[PDB]
Amino acid sequence: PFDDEEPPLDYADNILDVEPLEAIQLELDPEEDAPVLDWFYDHQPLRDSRKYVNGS
Amino acid sequence: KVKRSRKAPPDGWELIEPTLDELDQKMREAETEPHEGKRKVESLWPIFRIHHQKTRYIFDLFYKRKAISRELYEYCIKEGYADKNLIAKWKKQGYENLCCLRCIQTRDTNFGTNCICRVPKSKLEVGRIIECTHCGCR
Amino acid sequence: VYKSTRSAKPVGPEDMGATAVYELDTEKERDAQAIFERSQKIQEELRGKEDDKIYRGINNYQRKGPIRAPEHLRATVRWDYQPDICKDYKETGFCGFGDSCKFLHDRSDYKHGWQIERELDECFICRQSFQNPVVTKCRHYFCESCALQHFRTTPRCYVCDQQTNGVFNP
Amino acid sequence: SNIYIQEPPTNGKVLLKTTAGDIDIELWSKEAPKACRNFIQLCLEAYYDNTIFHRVVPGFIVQGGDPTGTGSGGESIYGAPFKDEFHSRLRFNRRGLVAMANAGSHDNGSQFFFTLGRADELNNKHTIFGKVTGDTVYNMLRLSEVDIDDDERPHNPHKIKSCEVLFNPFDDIIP
RNA sequence: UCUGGUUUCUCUUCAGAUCGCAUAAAUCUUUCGCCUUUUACUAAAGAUUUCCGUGGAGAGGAACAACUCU
RNA sequence: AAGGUAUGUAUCAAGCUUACAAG
Ligand SMILES: [Mg+2]
Ligand SMILES: [Zn+2]
Ligand SMILES: [Zn+2]
Ligand SMILES: [Zn+2]
Ligand SMILES: [Zn+2]
Repeated sequence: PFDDEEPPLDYADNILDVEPLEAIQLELDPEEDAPVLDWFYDHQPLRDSRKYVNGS
Repeated sequence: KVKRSRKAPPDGWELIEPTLDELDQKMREAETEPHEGKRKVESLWPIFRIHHQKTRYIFDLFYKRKAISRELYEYCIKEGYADKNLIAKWKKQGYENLCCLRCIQTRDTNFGTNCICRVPKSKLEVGRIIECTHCGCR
Repeated sequence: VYKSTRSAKPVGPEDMGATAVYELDTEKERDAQAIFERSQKIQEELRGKEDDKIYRGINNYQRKGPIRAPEHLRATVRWDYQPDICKDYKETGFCGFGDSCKFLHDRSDYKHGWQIERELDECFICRQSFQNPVVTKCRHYFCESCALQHFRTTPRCYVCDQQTNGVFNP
Repeated sequence: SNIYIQEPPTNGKVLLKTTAGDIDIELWSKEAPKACRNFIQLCLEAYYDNTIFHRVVPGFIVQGGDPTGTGSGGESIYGAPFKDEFHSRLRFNRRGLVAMANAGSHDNGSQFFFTLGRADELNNKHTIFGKVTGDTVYNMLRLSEVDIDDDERPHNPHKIKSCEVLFNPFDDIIP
């Protein structure tokens, strides 16, 4: 997706302040997907919550 | 600018946002400018300097002044506008005018010691105007 | 003067070419894979029909062929600079391998591509004013009285000692 | 395809009507913010009306934005001259590029220039802030007439008769 | 009334377990298969390693640790 | 990929190398 003789794009002045577009993110509704709703699309989903996961 | 928490952040973020926008613009200028003339490692002192002043602005704005609440303070840390680590070394007793975390790492140094930025100037020898080679000065 | 369309939308594609399509061959609906697919399909639909002779087309009387290119891939191109030329038969006229030599047997020393690239980047006797500049037999224009005094010196010329033979002209 | 546009996308366009025709310069506002703010601010002031193109090096550049017409008069909307804003994907590889004109250090004013060809000697020396939308690059190739009379400045240089702002990002007022 | 500790970071050996609810590459020894010779190879067996990871253990802190299991 | 367009000498810079011991 990039031509030759083009140095690979320099992440400071090129896409640092560019916001990303949108992820895939299938929309979950409440009243059926109520438990998983707060955390289901999160990098590690339950990470800082001692009730459901080990720890960090 | 990337915010990475989709939060619509709490209050009062609107009164620190022009300040933090100014510090980010100065950090882009202190990140982008060339390295000719600036010798080898004095061209990387200013990013530690402005990182220090950004973390210190949120530091004395929260613990000292008690203007910002706890939630927005934890927000500014968890986004990236502060160190989680360097305020934890600012809270400890003997050192809260600290330069940055490289003068505490005792195995960055070859002799197993802390850098001469972290020496009480009153009890060093009188005239030597040494600047720390890592962090920038004392 | 080319008048502009005067709209604020910029000049080119929105994706900035990130779906560039490689459309250098026959397009998808007219491609020979699609014609084969049409023939396959219509031979599948007419099966209970037995020679109703409505003819349908050439092929359909009863994915190989020219194969379709991936539209989403520019091919990585090099230059094959290294020519296959017998160095011998180019500069001598004799290869010891005869016609068994694996190279070309060419004798043309036309330039290569890279060579074209790296050229592509780059009076007078008395030394006075001409006081009657006057001539002799053989083009010798001298000043007049100065060449008379020259004849008083030597009867032949000054430029190449040619025989003036008394002849002196303007 | 295989052609690869190879430069960042634009935002904000200014149509600019000189006596050689209409030129629609579209700006890299994000990639060079202070210079594009300067240029739309001055075009919004109508600073550049009756300003001539006082230097043509045909094949290399054509300069403008001097309302005194000698090659030194430029007054930014910052008061002092401002900083150069380079970018690794904005280089002088082609015609149609528009760049502020510098005299050494961070000295950028109103005086800007079009390119007319390849200008690799100017890389990391001038702030590219806009390209020219095609079918109107020929109107600024009208600006390169071999009439130069000197090393610069031909007989009747083209003057900027108006300057529109077809799209205005980052809110402003004139003076 | 007294008893009183989960996280996170580094080391410390033991691993006998689907250490891994899946699964790489190498070396050697033989049989294959393409083969002209050699590395690139083939696809089966045997025995070995490397590598990406994990399990239980001693120690040092720091992280609310004083909330309180006990 | 090698197996073919040889290699072996004599003068002329950047590449790379320490930025040192020193009356
Ligand atoms: Mg052999
Ligand atoms: Zn310090
Ligand atoms: Zn420091
Ligand atoms: Zn120091
Ligand atoms: Zn031959």
